[PDB]
Amino acid sequence: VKPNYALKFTLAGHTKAVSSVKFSPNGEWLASSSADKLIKIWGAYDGKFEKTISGHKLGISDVAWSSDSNLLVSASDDKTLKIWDVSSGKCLKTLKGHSNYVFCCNFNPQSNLIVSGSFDESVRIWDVKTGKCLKTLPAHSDPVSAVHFNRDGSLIVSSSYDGLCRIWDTASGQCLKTLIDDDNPPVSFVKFSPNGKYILAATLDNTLKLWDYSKGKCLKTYTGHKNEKYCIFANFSVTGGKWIVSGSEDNLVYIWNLQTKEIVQKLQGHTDVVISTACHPTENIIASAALENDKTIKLWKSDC
Amino acid sequence: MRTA
Repeated sequence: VKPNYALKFTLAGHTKAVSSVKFSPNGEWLASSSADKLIKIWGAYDGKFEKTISGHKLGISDVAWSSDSNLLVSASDDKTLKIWDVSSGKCLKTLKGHSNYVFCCNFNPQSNLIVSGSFDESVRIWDVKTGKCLKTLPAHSDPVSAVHFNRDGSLIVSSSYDGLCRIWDTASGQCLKTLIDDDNPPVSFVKFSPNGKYILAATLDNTLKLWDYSKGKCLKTYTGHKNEKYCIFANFSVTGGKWIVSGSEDNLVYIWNLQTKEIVQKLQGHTDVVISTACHPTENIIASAALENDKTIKLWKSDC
Repeated sequence: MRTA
């Protein structure tokens, strides 16, 4: 069994490299962030451009949706995060306290909290309603490349160039687990599986690994793509077949069988590093986005 | 920037 993702739309409008794309939880929208200091909102099913959201003083590396699809949070090199009302495009809050670029962000499922990771090597937990910093975790000794909540929001996973993956108790901020692996290659991305039992971690040696973090065992490895220099997003695709989806520095989208680890599809068409991919919450739809030579977002559709 |  293999998927047959085919290109349906190419979305243009960012004036610099795209950094991150994310589908809204209700499936209606795709949000994109860019080095051009902008967030853009597109219709998830027809690719129609909906609006531009601005206000950051420097580029944006990541963006994330609240559970009710009404809010966005963005992480910027201007050292702040911003919470945005999607319908009005207004900046509801500016979250200050990081001392270097903010690289990654995520709402918890409740969406009363935001987690952020920064080049200042820290992980911060913020109150959505007030915008105050609730906790600062000295999470790492190198820039933090990814942060993600589990499906109940009780845990946070973070990754860093220091080579570590760390699991944190959200309520207390205490580190529950540290994953070390061999010769400590930089960890460029990490996220929980939808069931919350496994973590997918990308390392800058052209490798993805699926880990059981409680036991500390790597259960799967996925290779064949190129990832040595960029923090590329990866995903579990669960709407049809159970795939692993990632971008690559060879300008392709890679799709593996989660269980067998075999490459089941390579999506051709981007003209620069595919820095970001995202999987639609209900349909077999992939969004991909690429760097300076390309600056576009592509939407792809599969029968399984 | 992630883009760099």
